[PDB]
Amino acid sequence: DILSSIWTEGLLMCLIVSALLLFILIVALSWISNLDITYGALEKSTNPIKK
Amino acid sequence: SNIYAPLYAPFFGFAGCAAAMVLSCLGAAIGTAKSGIGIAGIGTFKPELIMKSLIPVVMSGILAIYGLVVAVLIAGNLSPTEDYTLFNGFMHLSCGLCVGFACLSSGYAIGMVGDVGVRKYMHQPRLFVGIVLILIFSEVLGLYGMIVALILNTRGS
Amino acid sequence: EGVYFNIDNGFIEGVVRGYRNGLLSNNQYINLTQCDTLEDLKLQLSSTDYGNFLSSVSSESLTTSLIQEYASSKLYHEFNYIRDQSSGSTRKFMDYITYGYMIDNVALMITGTIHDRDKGEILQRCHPLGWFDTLPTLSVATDLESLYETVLVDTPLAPYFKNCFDTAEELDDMNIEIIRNKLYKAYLEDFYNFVTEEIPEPAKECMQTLLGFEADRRSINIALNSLQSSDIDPDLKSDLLPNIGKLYPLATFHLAQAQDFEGVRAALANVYEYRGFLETGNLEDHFYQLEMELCRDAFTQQFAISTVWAWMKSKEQEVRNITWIAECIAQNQRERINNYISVY
Amino acid sequence: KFSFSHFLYYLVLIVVIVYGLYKLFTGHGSDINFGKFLLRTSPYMWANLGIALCVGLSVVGAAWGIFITGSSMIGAGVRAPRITTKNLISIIFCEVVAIYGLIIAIVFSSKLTVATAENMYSKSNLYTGYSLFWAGITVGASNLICGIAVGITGATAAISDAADSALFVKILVIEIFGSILGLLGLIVGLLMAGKASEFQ
Amino acid sequence: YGIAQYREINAGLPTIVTFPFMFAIMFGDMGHGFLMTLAALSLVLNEKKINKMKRGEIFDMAFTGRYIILLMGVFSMYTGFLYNDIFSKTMTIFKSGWKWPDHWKKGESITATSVGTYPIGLDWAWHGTENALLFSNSYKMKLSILMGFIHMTYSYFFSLANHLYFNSMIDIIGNFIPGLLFMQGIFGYLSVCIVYKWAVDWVKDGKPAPGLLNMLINMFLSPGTIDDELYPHQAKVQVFLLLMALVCIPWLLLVKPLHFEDFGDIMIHQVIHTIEFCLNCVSHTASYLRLWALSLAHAQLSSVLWTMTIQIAFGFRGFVGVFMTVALFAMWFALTCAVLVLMEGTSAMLHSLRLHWVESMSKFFVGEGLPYEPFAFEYKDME
Amino acid sequence: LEQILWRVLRGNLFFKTVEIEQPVYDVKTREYKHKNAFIVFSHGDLIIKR
Amino acid sequence: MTELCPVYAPFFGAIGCASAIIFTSLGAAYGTAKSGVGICATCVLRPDLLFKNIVPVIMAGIIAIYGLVVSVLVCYSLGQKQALYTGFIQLGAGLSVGLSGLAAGFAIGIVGDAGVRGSSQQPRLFVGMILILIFAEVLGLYGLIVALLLNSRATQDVV
Amino acid sequence: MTELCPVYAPFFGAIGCASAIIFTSLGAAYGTAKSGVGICATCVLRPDLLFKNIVPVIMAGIIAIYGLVVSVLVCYSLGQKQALYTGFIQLGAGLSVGLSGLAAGFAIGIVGDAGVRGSSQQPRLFVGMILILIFAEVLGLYGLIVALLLNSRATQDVV
Amino acid sequence: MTELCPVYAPFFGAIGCASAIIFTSLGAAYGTAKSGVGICATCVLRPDLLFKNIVPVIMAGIIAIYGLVVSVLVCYSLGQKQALYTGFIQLGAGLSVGLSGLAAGFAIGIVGDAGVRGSSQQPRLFVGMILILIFAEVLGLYGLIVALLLNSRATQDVV
Amino acid sequence: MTELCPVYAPFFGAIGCASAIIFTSLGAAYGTAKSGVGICATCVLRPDLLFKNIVPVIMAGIIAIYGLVVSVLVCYSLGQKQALYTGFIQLGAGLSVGLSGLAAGFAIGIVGDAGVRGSSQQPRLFVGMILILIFAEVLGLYGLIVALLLNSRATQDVVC
Amino acid sequence: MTELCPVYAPFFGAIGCASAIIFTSLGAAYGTAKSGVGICATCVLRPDLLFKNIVPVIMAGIIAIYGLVVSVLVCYSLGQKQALYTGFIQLGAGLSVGLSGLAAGFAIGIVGDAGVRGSSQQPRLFVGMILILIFAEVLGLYGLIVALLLNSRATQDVV
Repeated sequence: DILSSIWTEGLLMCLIVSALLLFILIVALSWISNLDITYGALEKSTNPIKK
Repeated sequence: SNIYAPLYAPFFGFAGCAAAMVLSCLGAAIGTAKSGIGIAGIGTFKPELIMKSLIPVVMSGILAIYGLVVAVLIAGNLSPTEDYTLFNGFMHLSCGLCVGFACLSSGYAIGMVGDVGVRKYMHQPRLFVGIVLILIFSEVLGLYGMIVALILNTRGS
Repeated sequence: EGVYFNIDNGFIEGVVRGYRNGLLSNNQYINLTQCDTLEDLKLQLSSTDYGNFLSSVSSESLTTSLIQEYASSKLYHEFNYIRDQSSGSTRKFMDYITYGYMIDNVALMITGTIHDRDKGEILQRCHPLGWFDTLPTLSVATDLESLYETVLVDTPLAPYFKNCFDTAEELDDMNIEIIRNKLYKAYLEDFYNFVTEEIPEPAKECMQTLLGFEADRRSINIALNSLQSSDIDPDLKSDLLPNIGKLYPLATFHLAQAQDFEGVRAALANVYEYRGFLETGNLEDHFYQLEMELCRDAFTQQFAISTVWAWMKSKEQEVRNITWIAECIAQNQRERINNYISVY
Repeated sequence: KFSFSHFLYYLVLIVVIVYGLYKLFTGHGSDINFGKFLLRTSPYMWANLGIALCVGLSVVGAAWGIFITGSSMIGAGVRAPRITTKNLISIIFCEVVAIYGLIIAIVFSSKLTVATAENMYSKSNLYTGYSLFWAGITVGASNLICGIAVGITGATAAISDAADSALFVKILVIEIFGSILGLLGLIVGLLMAGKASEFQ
Repeated sequence: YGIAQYREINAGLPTIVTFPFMFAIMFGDMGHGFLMTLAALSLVLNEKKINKMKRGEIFDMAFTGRYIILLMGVFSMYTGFLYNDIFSKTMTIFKSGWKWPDHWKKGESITATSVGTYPIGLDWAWHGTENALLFSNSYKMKLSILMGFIHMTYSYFFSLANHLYFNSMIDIIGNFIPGLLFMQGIFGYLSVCIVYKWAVDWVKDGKPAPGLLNMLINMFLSPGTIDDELYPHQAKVQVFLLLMALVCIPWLLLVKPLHFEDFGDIMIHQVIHTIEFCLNCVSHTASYLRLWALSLAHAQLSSVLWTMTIQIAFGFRGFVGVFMTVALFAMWFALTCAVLVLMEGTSAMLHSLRLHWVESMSKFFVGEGLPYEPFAFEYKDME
Repeated sequence: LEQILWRVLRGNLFFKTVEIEQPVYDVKTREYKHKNAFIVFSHGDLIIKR
Repeated sequence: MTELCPVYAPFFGAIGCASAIIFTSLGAAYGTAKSGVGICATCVLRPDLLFKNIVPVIMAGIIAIYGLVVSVLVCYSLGQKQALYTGFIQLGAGLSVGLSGLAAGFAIGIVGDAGVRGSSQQPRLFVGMILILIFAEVLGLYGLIVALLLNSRATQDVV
Repeated sequence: MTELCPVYAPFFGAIGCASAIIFTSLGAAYGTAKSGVGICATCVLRPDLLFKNIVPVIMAGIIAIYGLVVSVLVCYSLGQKQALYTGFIQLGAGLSVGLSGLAAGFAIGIVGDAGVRGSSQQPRLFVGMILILIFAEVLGLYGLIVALLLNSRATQDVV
Repeated sequence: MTELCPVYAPFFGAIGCASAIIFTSLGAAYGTAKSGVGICATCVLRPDLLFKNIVPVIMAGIIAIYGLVVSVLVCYSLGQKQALYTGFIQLGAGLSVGLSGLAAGFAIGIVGDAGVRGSSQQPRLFVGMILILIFAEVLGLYGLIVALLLNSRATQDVV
Repeated sequence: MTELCPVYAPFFGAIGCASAIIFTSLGAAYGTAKSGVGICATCVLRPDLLFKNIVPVIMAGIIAIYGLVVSVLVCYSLGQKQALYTGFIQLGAGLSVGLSGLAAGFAIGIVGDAGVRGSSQQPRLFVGMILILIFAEVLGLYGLIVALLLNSRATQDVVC
Repeated sequence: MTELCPVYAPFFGAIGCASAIIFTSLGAAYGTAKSGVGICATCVLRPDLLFKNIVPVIMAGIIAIYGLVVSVLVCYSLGQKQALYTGFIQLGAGLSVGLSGLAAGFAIGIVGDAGVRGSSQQPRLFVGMILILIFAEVLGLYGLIVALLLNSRATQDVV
């Protein structure tokens, strides 16, 4: 009437909710690794022909 | 409890309705949305043709209507007060996954071809009867998912 | 699909569509057509989104030079505004658009060597968008291997100089014309490679078509130019023609053995997709017309980043119409006023 | 490898096949059972995250969608300031999708009560345990893809409103018909869980 | 949102009272409204010299809306007296309340009965227990549904104010009444259900209290099988109501383009409108749970801020503590006046703006028009 | 300016720089623009001309 | 239950008819997708070529009913008391015609795209166009005849 | 241990209060990230725009306050001898407010970023972007109020 | 069932038979894919080279029916009470001709377009082209000739 | 062991004390990394600013010592005979301040880089620039104040 | 039956006869794939040198038949009640010559096309080009020497 005690214990359902919580974690860390800083605004050149 | 009727049958039964619904709505979404990309693209050029341009999206939304009536039919056949077999429990997942991918594929095809169909429709008037013809062969792929599923639902009850 | 586009390029593609529908309509030029003088050309042009840019220009001193200059100027500040906000894929893409031009800058600069013309005004006559910060190239003693160290190592033109150094002492007008077409060839190989490996999906094929055309436009134009005044080898001709256009991977070799205009109509015969040189006084009219109807299709993709590359070439096409209008008015050339070309 | 991600999928796949096959040859098809797993586990944990995930990523759909159409709204707002208040209705069809996920959660919370030590694994509360789970991923993911769709169509509506403002009333038709499948995902949620009882 | 057209019902006279009062539900504290009114009262009395003075960038919207803040604080002060919330603390004013049992033990199940009902708003008895949060939000969501539906019908009842004035009795009376009995048919019954079950005593007269919203969905799903027994003649009127709403859905789209005949414009124009309007009622009536949720979030967020900041320093300490009270109050009042007032204020004022826009203007505004915009000669210099 | 001048002299250069405090406007940029004084050394006749 | 007939046996039957459609439907849709973009592109110039070019779309449709006619047939073979042997070979028949349909679906689509734009310049290409495309379509016939051969072996001599 | 109260019941509570902050704190960071880089980008030309364009990073900061106050409440509900019923509702509260917060955090980031660079060109729209961006808060607050409604069920019937 | 012929034995036979068709079809389809688009590209210049250039998709057809002949042959061998020894070695025959047929499918496809475009310029090429295709196709027949030996070992020995 | 306090309980406690410092140190590394390239790029043309605009780099260290002061404090709660309830809270305490800690590391990382370049062109930005990153730096202080509440509860309530 | 010869022993053998071919055939197909692009590219200019340039392609057939000669030889070792010891080495023989052909097939593929492109410009190259790919081919023969030697280890001293 019981599952196997080593890996198949009722703690398995305690393991899956940490896996789901890590799933939406590591997909979210992809976004914070993704972004760029758009350097073009930050420094401005001489550009003798325009001004 | 009977041997043929275990207690975890509501899992697979409710797996079916879930898979039948949202995968249908996924096909219905991108079927509509990718066409609207093409619709609003040439709206800037030609204001007039839009009254003929809503035919890809109304044929896209009917897949969700297929996905709904297959989901509303199989639900309501499930209650705690009666015990239903695992044999009937698996087939709702079968019925669920059948419609769900079928009109997803229908959604994909009329999504992309409905995009490009009204895209260069501004140039010629007469290709309309051609592009609406191939949408009918493209839409019935989701109709083929239902017509077996209704047969698959009436088994085992 | 088109879901992950608006993480970065959302605002930029949003604002460029704003710059799109401010271009001149087909009846717009007809309103400009009837203008008798330049203040008539000034005030009636202010009805569009351009206007108030001709404020503080002058009190009755206007040339086609001044009109072209500011109308170009309001583009380039604004292009540097939309290049200002970009992420890693978009920035180096839009930098490749900039890299596309600045090969014209070095070509024009070395052209000033044999004329011994003034250093101060050659960059004034040159194009401000294509720009690299280190410009000694005219003032130095111009020998290609001595010029090599300045242009290659610092500027991003480093990969584009391969097998390019022949008669490095001379720097003939024809030889500097050789090296730029070699540079264009080496550029378009790279730029096609970029949109192949790294660009989003709906912006691949519209870019590949539109850029491949520009390779083809480059190809047949230099084919005619080599035909008329030059005598070289077919292997020399085959180096100038980029294969990445791919509307004809086969007819480039068939162009190489064409030494006469009957040869080049025969060389472009078997393609049959597009017809230039078909009994037309203005050959470039066919190019610019075909270009705009490509760029017409380019704006019909909504989530493409390829809209801006169409847009730049679109807006520079109308400014030369404006230049054409202002030239015909002041110099009284009435019959060819209606040779302006715009789809929008 | 050439990619660390797709190799991991290939590596996690092959060990499942091998482990599952190893139990098969040694005679133990019983040591791996998906059926016993469903009965041993708590009926709360299915129903509970069903409440949590449904209202959870219905928000994500609304958030991701307004992320799309918000950027396109303010993009063409540089030329025409008239758009943002006139096309403000666009983000409402994106935002009301999250309300649908909310009213799922207030009607599911009434199902959520305590049970005795016995009758945990009776068929009645087991049904309603799995009900709130599958209704949860049903309506939530339905509200997710609705936000995808209505967002990018709402994006198109912004730049198409810059020219030909008479066209704008013709381009909202796909948007209202796009929001239908959001509501259709809603009504099937109450339909499937409505037959379910409370936790006794 | 847009300029009203010529000789049309203006939306200003609703918005004078509505926009602050709809805001007033959204937090509604006596404490926060007092601080809100005080800042606004300093603006109304300083007006004669400060309009001559140069304004900042954020000061522009504030000073031109000096009255829509000041009228707003009065209402929020009223709603605070209804909820009995002064910086997340109750009143203890009237002493009617509930009656507690006389003897118990510490940490025991302790219920209570009423000797009477509290005359104005809630009473103090629902302060402490976390189960009183359950009574609070169950109440406040029904507050949202009740007044907002009346507010929708109040906006929609002013549709006939302009149509009768346009002599449009030929057509739009066939437009109005199908729209009315669709909305007021379904959600009017759902509203009047809530009012009816509050009067009916389900304890003294032993009957099960039926489902709050469970009676809604089985009306559609089942053809008049209730099983909850709210009313004896409930069953007969339910199917009558369900049909007559459903019969108006063809009766709305058919009668207006019918002429004694369509261009193809108007038939499409109605069939987009009536399908929109069908989903509009179920969406925009349910869209008023903004009003409940923001009110629920606010008061509890102030509660824990009272708990975390004050009650640490509020515990007795002799020498450091009288300095700790000075310190943590400066950590208390700085957050709750700068962050919690302004951020939730600027949040909730844009919802009640939205709530007044996308729900009411759909009923008021049938179009747009031209502003009056006359030209004048004024001091205009900008370099 | 330095890295181009190192390549044109092939390593044997002598370079030093002296900074500028309170720098000066001009017509073209109309703006406070920092400067440095530079000194290079060479023996070649046309080299210095280069 | 019986050792020959366990209670989890029709799971392999229910997935067998399920997988028969989903790879066929994704097969047929991808085929008419890439063929569909080809037809509309080549007809924007030289119009009125329609009914000659729909044969890649029509043959994309024919593989779809190949997927349906087998799946509805194995649904008539499903049963609660059925053997665990019968559940396998209908899944074997399910995966056969399904993946071969998706295989041919790739084949129809890419030949359809590059094909029909070629017919605009060369009107003589069309005689080869059906001849190139049926050798993609007979692959879809092959998955059917092996699956219907298996479904005949379903009930035969089964305890 | 016991059938009503096993010993792995506090796991879902400790991870529930953990997830409640860190998912919103990621969103509040990314909300601060793209809006902050936009402010630093656009006001280098225009000084006076600094104080009124700061409102996305102010509104992004509220999302951490939302994730904090729910994480504080479940912390007072923890105990060693704890029901499995009250265990999951703490995790059910935790991820609900959590991933709603980052999703709201993602929205405030981009719409703040596109807002402040748009506000330099058109001075009319900074009223209009605040109108959009307040919707990007409160859907994260929807994840809060569902967590409050689940937290109400905690201490009542613990058994 | 029994230890020598358990009930999971036809699982390896059913998907073993399924593996025969679906890999050789996907091989044939991929072979027809890149070679067929080579046909449509090269025939717009001149029609007459079509019938000389149809030989790869014929060879793609032959490697498909190689997978058919074995799967038709294995279908008569299946049963409920067969050995597990004969269950596995037919899966060996299923994979062998399947993936080898897939291998030539990679071969004939990428050889075909490079062949057919070069055959436009050089009429001397095609005689050498089919001599390339034989060593691609005899590679595919190697899978059948090994799989045909396994099925003779199936029915030979049993309990 | 007992049912309440097993032998595998300090495994969740030990890696929680590790997770407290590691993810904050990664945040402090990333925060110092992109602000470091932010400093060293823009101040070589304008040297005098380096004492002034270094405040992204030092506030990157501030979230690091947040991760330390929890980790040294949860170290005093470890023991062999401890409850699994104590082991779970230390897991929650580490991941709270840890993963929020790197979020502050990512946040003030790019803001420090983007801030210091814009402050070089316009000196009016720096007075406003630090005001942005404070709202990102208090995110790490929130991660501390949650873990501080869990650690106060860990030893007190345990019956065993 | 016994622990020395269980019933799941022929699974390791049946996968050996397959993997002997399918890794070898996929490897050898890649050689004729990339060399086929090489031959078709150069012979449109220089037709005459085609006949001396199939020596990459025919040698890929030689490594292909290496997979057959082991697989038909290891096929004769199978049986109903074989030992599990002799089951293991049949894949061990198979996997060795399997992947080594995939190794050597990559070798003569990549050196093949770049070799024959050089033989177009340099007529004296190919006498030197073929002798190094022999040293790529002897890599493929090494997997055959070890697999034949393990197959001798199979049926002797089994019990």
